[PDB]
Amino acid sequence: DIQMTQSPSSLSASVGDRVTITCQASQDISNYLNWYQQKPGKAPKLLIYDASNLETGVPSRFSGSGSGTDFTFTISSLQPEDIATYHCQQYDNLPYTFGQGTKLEIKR
Amino acid sequence: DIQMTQSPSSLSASVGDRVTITCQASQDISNYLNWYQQKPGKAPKLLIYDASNLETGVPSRFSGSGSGTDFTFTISSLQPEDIATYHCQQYDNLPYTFGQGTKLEIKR
Repeated sequence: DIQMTQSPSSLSASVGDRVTITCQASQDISNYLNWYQQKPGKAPKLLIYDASNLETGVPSRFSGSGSGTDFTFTISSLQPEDIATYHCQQYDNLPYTFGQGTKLEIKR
Repeated sequence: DIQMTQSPSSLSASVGDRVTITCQASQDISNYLNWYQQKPGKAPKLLIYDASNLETGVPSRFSGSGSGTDFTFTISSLQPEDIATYHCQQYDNLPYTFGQGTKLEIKR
């Protein structure tokens, strides 16, 4: 299993701010990274399935970049509905694990 | 971490055959289970996000049952394109892991 570290593990941003989440992989997973949003009453659903590649239905306000070990997830247009916990997960080697989870808040 | 044990570790079924994959969680995760299809060169694609709940874009040929520890994933109409590795993931407790990974193969 490969460890994923999210820093910051929590972040508060105002509506319209660009969220910054970095995740580091313990082992080189290349660009094979998924990003998940987990909110209460929903399942953790991925926004991105390949570093930067958005899943169908997922708004373009979510974006990620990185290849190898450093990964950065950004929400360009943060909305109230984006209040959920974000997770980075690797898909290079099983078991796939999540990098804790970043608890996102909207500050005013 | 909750461990997701899958048996068979590889399963071969004919075209149109109803595949049955059993996954066992180490701890009762209730019906909170996702199913992914991972094939070489592609990212793990989700079929089911809540044990029996199929995701949008996913055909009704996939389905799952179970709650707690025992989970059964079934493909009612197996297609040649479904040749990949299937694995269950839990979302009741972190870290989220993935099941071993069962090979779906088509036998004749």
